[PDB]
Amino acid sequence: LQKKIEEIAAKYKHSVVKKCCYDGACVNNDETCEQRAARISLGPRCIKAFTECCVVASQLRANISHKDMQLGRLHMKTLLPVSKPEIRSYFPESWLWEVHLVPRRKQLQFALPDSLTTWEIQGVGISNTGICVADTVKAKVFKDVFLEMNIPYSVVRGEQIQLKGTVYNYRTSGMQFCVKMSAVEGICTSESPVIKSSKCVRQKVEGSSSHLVTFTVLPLEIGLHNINFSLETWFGKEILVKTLRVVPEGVKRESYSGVTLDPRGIYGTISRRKEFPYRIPLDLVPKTEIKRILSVKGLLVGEILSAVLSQEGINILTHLPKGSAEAELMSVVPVFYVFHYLETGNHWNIFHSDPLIEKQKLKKKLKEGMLSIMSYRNADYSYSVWKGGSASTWLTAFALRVLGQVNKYVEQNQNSICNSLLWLVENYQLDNGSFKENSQYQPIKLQGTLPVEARENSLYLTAFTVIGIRKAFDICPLVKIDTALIKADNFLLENTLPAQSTFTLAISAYALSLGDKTHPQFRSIVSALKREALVKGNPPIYRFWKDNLQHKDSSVPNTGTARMVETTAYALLTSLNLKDINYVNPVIKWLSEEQRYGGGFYSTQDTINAIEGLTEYSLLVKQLRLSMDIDVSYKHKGALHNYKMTDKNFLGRPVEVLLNDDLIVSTGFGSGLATVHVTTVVHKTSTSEEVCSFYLKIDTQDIEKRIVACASYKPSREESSSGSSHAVMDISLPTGISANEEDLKALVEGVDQLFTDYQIKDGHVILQLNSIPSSDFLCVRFRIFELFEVGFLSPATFTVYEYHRPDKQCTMFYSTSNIKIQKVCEGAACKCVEADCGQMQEELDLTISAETRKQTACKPEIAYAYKVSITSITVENVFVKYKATLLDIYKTGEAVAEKDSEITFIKKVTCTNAELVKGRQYLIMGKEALQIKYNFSFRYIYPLDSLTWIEYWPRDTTCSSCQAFLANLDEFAEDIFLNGC
Amino acid sequence: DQCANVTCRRTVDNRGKRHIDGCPPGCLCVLKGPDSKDNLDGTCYLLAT
Amino acid sequence: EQTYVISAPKIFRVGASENIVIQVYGYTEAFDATISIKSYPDKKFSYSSGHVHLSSENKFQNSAILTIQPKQLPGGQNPVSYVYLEVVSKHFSKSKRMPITYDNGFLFIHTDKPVYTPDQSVKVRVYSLNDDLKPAKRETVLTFIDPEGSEVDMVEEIDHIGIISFPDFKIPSNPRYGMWTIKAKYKEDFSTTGTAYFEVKEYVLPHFSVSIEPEYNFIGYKNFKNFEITIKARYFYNKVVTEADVYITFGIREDLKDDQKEMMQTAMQNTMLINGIAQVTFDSETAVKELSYYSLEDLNNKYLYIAVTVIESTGGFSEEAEIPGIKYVLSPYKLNLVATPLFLKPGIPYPIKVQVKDSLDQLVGGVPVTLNAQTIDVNQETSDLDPSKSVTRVDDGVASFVLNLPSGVTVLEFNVKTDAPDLPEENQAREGYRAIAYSSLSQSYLYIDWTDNHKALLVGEHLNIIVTPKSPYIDKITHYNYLILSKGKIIHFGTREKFSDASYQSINIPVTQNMVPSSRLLVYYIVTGEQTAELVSDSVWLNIEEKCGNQLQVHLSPDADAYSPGQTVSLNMATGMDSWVALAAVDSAVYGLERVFQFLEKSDLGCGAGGGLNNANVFHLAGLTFLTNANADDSQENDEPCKEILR
Amino acid sequence: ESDCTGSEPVDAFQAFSEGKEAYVLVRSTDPKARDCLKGEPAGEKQDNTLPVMMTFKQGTDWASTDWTFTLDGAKVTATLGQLTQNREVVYDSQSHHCHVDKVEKEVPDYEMWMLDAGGLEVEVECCRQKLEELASGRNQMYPHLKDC
Ligand SMILES: *[C@@H]1O[C@H](CO)[C@@H](O[C@@H]2O[C@H](CO)[C@@H](O)[C@H](O)[C@H]2NC(C)=O)[C@H](O)[C@H]1NC(C)=O
Repeated sequence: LQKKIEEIAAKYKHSVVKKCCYDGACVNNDETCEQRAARISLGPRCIKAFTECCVVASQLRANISHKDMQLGRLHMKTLLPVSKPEIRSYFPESWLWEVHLVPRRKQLQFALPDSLTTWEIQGVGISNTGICVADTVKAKVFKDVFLEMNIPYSVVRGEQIQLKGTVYNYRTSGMQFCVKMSAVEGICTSESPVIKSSKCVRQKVEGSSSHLVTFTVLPLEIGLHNINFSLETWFGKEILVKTLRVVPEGVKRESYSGVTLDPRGIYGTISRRKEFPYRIPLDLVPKTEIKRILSVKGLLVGEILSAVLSQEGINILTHLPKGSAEAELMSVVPVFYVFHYLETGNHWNIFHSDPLIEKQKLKKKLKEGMLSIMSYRNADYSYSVWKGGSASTWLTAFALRVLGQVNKYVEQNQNSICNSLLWLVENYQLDNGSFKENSQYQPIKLQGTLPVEARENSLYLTAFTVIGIRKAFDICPLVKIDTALIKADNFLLENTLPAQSTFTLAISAYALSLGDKTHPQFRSIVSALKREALVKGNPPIYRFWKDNLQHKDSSVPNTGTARMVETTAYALLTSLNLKDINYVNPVIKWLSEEQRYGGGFYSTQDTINAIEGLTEYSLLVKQLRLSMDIDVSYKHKGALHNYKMTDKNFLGRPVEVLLNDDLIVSTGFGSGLATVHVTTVVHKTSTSEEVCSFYLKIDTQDIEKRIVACASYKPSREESSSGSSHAVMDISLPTGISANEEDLKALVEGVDQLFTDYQIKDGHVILQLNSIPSSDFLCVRFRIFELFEVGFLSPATFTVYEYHRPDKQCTMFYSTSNIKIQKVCEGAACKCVEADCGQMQEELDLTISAETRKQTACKPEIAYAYKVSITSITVENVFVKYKATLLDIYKTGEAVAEKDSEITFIKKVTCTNAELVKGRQYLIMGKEALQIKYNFSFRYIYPLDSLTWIEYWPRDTTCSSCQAFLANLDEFAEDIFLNGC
Repeated sequence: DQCANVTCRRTVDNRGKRHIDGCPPGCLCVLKGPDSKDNLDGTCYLLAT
Repeated sequence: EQTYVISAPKIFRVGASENIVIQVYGYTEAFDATISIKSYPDKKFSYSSGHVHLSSENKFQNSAILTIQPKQLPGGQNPVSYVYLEVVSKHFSKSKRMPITYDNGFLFIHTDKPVYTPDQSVKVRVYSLNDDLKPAKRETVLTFIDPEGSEVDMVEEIDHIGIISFPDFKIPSNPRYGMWTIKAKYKEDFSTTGTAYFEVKEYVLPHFSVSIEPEYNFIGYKNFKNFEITIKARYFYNKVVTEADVYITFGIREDLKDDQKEMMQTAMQNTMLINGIAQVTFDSETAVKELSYYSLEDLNNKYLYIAVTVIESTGGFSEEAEIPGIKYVLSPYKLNLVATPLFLKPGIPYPIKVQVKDSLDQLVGGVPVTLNAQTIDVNQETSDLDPSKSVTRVDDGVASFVLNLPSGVTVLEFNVKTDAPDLPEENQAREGYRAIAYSSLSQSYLYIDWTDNHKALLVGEHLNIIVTPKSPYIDKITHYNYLILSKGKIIHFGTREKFSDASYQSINIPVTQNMVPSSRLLVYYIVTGEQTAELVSDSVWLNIEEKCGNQLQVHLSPDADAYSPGQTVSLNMATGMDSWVALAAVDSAVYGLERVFQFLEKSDLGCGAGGGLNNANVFHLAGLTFLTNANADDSQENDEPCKEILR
Repeated sequence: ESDCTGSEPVDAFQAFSEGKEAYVLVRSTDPKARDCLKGEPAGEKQDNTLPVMMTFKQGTDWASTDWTFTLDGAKVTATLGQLTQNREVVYDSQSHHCHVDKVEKEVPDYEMWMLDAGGLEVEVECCRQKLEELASGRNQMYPHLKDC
């Protein structure tokens, strides 16, 4: 067994291709050796080494012992790999890094940082007598007994969480202590406050060890809630302030609405008012508020300006994960365009402080952003999409674009730019002028058959590379790459028409717009692009482009997508390069309103090209004076507030819209051009009415618990079976579930990688991928373990989508726990689950005194109150819906519902004592409702919570003594409507 | 033709400066290899107008 | 007979104030002399010049400080490498070709920590001194090189006070991991460079803590058959790991800088971690029978790399640990000479001071040392001396010897060994040395030595040197002459009256702050008459206490063994004179560094403990060039400074 | 450019995208044309009739009135309560992105409708030519340019 492996290592000890043998021998109980080698790309030799070592390792692992397996992992794991720089300890930031003029004597006082650290203070004196390294003085900040608590990132409302902690005792002698918890209102604890924070149960920590701490809580309210933890000992008392983040059930869904304010109609029709209506979505989680933020910025570029200049973050595409070099470049896109606006238009006076210091800061942030991409650069000055992966023509072109634009304000290394350009034109430009891709990275999915898809992708890549080379040409103006530009421009000229998609037509048009704008074929291409224009209005208020050609698809999209904004952006930039000012105003209005709070758009490419279009347009047209009185108010409610927008301040902070009324943004006679964006955030219980571009399936298994999450691509119309483009599999983990990071590492780090990048961020396992197949399923498999105990575990979500087409997606719910049944909660240890949901009255309870049934109905808090008959039961995810018939109405405070119309009720599934039987009648009285627009009519849905009075109501009178029961019931029912309390 | 195939070279004088030579006029030197090595060699590229 | 001696540093340093000494002899009437640094070889341009007056009031000795201005030198293609040193007077005019270097000053790059993790910020400043150890006030350029050799950022800053603060370098969120280099340089005029390193490592969350404790830090002959190793491991919540699987692999390593190692798949012994602690024993001999080696005579100064993997049994989690290298030590002692020039003066007792240190380079006391020696005279007749024995002084670590050799001896091949009562003959320390006789055509020799060197010279004390010459023409020598050098500059010079009523005479030298941390003394007399004047010289190296010119001291009030978090505390800084002070506060765990006084005396152009094969070599090994009408026969191509020899 | 001949024969239900899309009034010779007039389907196709919800703006107040359309080939008999209105779609673009209505009265007015979602610009321009031909010099109102 040892020799059988000594031969393997010795065979590949000095082989050039040695790792392929190594990660070939790695364990993979889910795929055969040939299936794993089928993904190998690093060449033919690597496939055979991988296959050999895989087969031999699998044969040796038959009926092994744990010691034999581990010893084998020792033999392989040492001779073949090299090394990797990494560290197991964190070191805090240093401090006191200052210089002082010491007149022979100077004392300075401060406060030691909050840390358990042996600090080392070092002084170095400089004078006309030379240098003096003082004796290093030590200062150990140390605590001998202290508590720490592990609070999870988020917790779903209703979940019973076990909060784990530890008290550390570094003293050599044990001691007594007690930890107590601070009761906050929304956080339901099983015990009760004494005087008001928990109870002190005295325990003992042994010397030089620790003791465990646990607190079970159940959040009833959503949001960030402060919880304190007190550690008391005979030598003192410490308070640890903590915060629990409570998240709603279901999926977060975010919609956007945009409005442009042109009070004098300079760029189009006058636009002084707009009404953002309050509309409740269909599957809204009950007892959750519809959040929506309002952002009113000063210019077309105002949103990006606020994004960069306000340093509270910020990524304009937070919904997209990091990992690709594209993300690192996109990080510098907004800062660049802000700098380009401020410098080209000379608008540095916007700052009330020193503009030179602000230009300094932006220059520094631009450089800081510029170092981020250095990691993705190879020795030959090519760039790789994935760190350590193969160099990509596509990404090298994009880096050349961003760097080439940035060089204007932060000069770039000419020798580096030259080597990158030459790596492009010397190796990956074909005789016909097109460019070919080296790596397997598929940034975009195009239509057509395999040959037609090939032509389309070749055209796209050639135009993209041409844009990059044009944007970076002035840094290294070589005749060789200009000749390359001529050949590529020729390929574009001859092969663009007849077009196969508006997308490739637009990008080819913009690439050619960067060169000779007088070639006849270019003019033909621009005409064909104009022919596909869509307009809203006549005379058009908006002008935009659909990415599909008209002769292939005549339907007009109702909402924008990334390809729509990107095609429109390329066409806009082409028109700006042609100085076609009459044609762009409705396009600018459309791109401006399609923008999003934060400055970004749908994906990455559309964002950068749209930002460039808006910015270049803003610099090309006259800068108008800015002066508006912008009033935002609710329709049937008070005025929210109003501000006077001027050039002094116009990047005002956003404002949250709390009230449930329709919003109205209006302005009088003004000068300028403002933007008004509203982001609506809701939480939904279902995903059925959403278009799924992926078949998804996900399960948890027991292994000899592991998550297996599979996806498969659903090709659109006329799309080939080759699979998707760059994809993302985002798996939200349930509360308290932790993923095995070794399994994920093993799935990306090897030559047989299944995924191209992974990360764990905020309870999400985010994997990225070059392509998800259409023919079959692709599955990520990784082990999971339970970090802390969670009761009433809320399901999590599994989302996969195309990185550059977030509209091609599919979201599915799953739970890691099988746990049923939910029969009953048994007495006490119960008030927290049944806290915020209804309790059914005692069946045929004759003690209810008819006047207590009326005073409860006439309560001003109780909005509605009437008698219904249940028609259907339904269980949807985490809630239960009851279809009932509205029989007799007894009260209506708010909107009205029709008699004998269908009424829906909803209760949290985790509520047992409100069990309703189909077909029985009930008297139901409660607060509030939801008014939805379904099909073409209204619908009302009523949640079942606390203070919702429900009672079983038989129709006949053969219930023995309940004859009298219905007597008093019909007494109340008779008295309520004849009075009007 | 001119800077078609002539190597160029970057070197260090006793003062620490970097200098490039081997490259005829009207051309640019493109140097391969880690930019921190003082002694680098590359080739000349014809440059444009 | 009238003679003149011009003393200058071996090499001229651009921008440095170079002090040039002139000492003339035989002249009774006063006269002036012009010292000059001009262009080579035409002497058309005068970089600088000074006039010195020589008189009886002056004792016919004077000094002139010249400076090669950097701006006066061309730039780029044909830079200046040499200048002409010229002395002109009524009596003589002599010149010499002097090489120049553009290395002037010191650039110390100080980063707050040596290891960084992503998203951290590197605090960096540069201490910049000129050749005279004063704030350079030159604008400085910093370059950052990533582990792949790419210059990724460059930033220059002007210097006002000698401390240059640079903006912080932000480590990227996903950086290139590995060894980063910072290079400091001056933007103009000079070729001075500074260099620092800092690593960027990827943080990985550890499951538990693993510690390895070897029996000793070195492996001697006693532990060559058995070496105890204790492997402990505990959870980060202060509990010992109950059960785990321990795997240990052993390797042989050449040096710790190179990450190459030769594994030994025979000693892959595996044990069980129980209740936090495991232990193994490594049979060095048996395991190193693999990979050749076989004996303990080999492996000396090589290292033993240790790798340990611990697999906790409950959760199956694994964590690794390593000891980079344990140096195999063949002898517990290492020998080195102290204050003993390897040059013989015929007729003078030759002293040898051996010094014994342990594996930590610490002076070991009470160590017996045996001294053997072979002698070769002019007749090639070899003679084996009788062995002598001393014991290491435990007050200074010194083991002193004095040797009486025949006047005709030319070469002394002496060997020293330790004689420990518990060490085998293999495990003793042994060092060999060769000393050559000073050569003089007039049989004229000079030997200097200053009472004795323990303790080291303290600034403020006095240096009582003894000057013993051996020659004919003894009682016709008029005076002695001396030059005191420190940090590559002639700081003092002069002449003392020779007493006709003694053989030796004490020259007193006040040790000043100018002489910190080391200095060199050259004493010479002139043998005159017919034929040609001859310079008979000797030199010694003076180790002086490392004392700051402007002493800095920092204290913490209140003084306590430990502090509590967030505690308000006062730091007191005290300096001898008004001084700038750069402060830093670093988590000491990063160190698991810099010493300026040693890197500062690289500007000393001298080598060895003093002496020389002849006069010209005495001047050369002291870092001096000289101009003389006396005999100046030097070795070949002796233009570059000496290089300190290694063994 | 191109030829503006589209959708022959004209079917109103086809011109209304089979009741799946909403249309906005962009040109009208009616001097009382409602500002920001948008018609959207308010129900399913039952028999030859079809519910149509009409939204429009009076001053700064949005209003909505329910209507019923009775479709017979190219003719549409719209009605709300007692008020009746006779229309005939006289032109429909090739992709049913815009159409030109003729409303009957003593002085018959002509209207141009287009997809609220937008239309192909060449077809929108064709509908515009048809409306300019029918209006024959009459003053046109632009209900969508009323700050909608
Ligand atoms: C948790 O502890 C914090 C810190 O002591 C409490 O915050 C303070 O509360 C007191 C009144 O109780 C105020 O006077 C202080 O100004 C607060 N300080 C800060 C920094 O906010 C907090 O009240 C505690 N919470 C609970 C639920 O007990």
